[PDB]
Amino acid sequence: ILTVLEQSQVSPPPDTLGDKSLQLTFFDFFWLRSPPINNLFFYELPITRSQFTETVVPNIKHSLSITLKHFYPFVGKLVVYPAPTKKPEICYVEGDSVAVTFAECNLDLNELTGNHPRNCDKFYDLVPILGESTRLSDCIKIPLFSVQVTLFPNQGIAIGITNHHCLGDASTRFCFLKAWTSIARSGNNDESFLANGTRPLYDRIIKYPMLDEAYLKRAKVESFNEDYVTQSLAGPSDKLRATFILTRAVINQLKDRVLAQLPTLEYVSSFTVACAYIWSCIAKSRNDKLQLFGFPIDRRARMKPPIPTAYFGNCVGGCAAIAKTNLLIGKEGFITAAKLIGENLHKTLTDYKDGVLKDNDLVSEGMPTTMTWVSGTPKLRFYDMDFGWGKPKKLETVSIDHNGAISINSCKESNEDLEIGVCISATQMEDFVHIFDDGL
Repeated sequence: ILTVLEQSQVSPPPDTLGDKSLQLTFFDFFWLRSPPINNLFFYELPITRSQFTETVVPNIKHSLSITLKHFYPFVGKLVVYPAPTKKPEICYVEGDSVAVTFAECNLDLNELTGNHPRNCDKFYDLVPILGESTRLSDCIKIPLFSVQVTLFPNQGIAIGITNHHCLGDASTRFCFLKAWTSIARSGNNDESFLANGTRPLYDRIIKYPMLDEAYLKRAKVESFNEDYVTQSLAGPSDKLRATFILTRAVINQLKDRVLAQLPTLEYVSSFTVACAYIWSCIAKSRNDKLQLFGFPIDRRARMKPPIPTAYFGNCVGGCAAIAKTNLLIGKEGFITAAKLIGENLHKTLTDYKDGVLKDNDLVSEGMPTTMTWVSGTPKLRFYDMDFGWGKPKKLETVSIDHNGAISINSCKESNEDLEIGVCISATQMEDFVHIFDDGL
């Protein structure tokens, strides 16, 4: 359904990069045991098999190769040592390559790029496995980045990108993809990138070794080698994937509702209101007991002192809210959700300002019967990633299927609209669609 056309390995150009390391911080160590991240970029273009083979295949290989010489960790590996004392790091060694799979899919592309419920498992063989680990005497090596480029004959192309979270955050991914696409768009040339582009900063400017040591202990690095197993998504499943739109106009209406009912709520944004609304739908859909809802925060600009945008690696925080489900249901529920999110976010941002870096409580206070964590930052415009065929028709974060997660991104006919991706069982999707639509 699924035909593998080529299994390739792509390296930086000959004689450009030597052996290189990148040292990691607690921001990176926090992700040691995370599952891989899987992202899809769908493009519409009337491409034949012969054309795909003739120009697309060599173009992908060539442009990625060039990009890799500026982004060495993308072709490196995560190396974790059993010694409690030798810290994990990213190592690139000459000879290291990125696995790039070229494939062909016989599904109708129009059945995948829509926003209505589609089987979550139809997407798994569009995203590459992270890749097998290398086990040596002194250490384990884990691939950080893999790619699949899938032809939909006469219809278009899906680019599947799988990465390890230790490689970097959304911002790092964004920086890489800007460079790669620029290099691609401009005919496999890094001239325009070197002149006008944003280059990664590898300077190790986050220096908190006591935090480093504490985060590693938490992520149990001593048993990592023995514990670590691959975590690829595989069907079959009854779950359905859908995309929900919150337009600028609807967001502003919801926001006015919040500001009018809660005139002294200290934090209200498009994003908190969107979260509030979807949180409320999830509460009505589950009809459970107690819920947690949270999302990541890019901390670069809130660090003391601030961290340049171009900083390579993770610099992410998070904010969470917990409420009884009964309090989150209905028109009033959305208001309560917005209140709680806004208060917790205000507190979290206040903490960062004061320089606070850190942050089984639930066994005591109460176990949530639903936990939801947002994958995504609407601020980063992945919808503009153009390899030369134009902007993507559809983005999907496929790794939300693994756990309590939804995706939130900007749209991209409009950067002020929001797209929310959900993968849930078929029984719940029916009601969820009505809940989301009717509440608007």
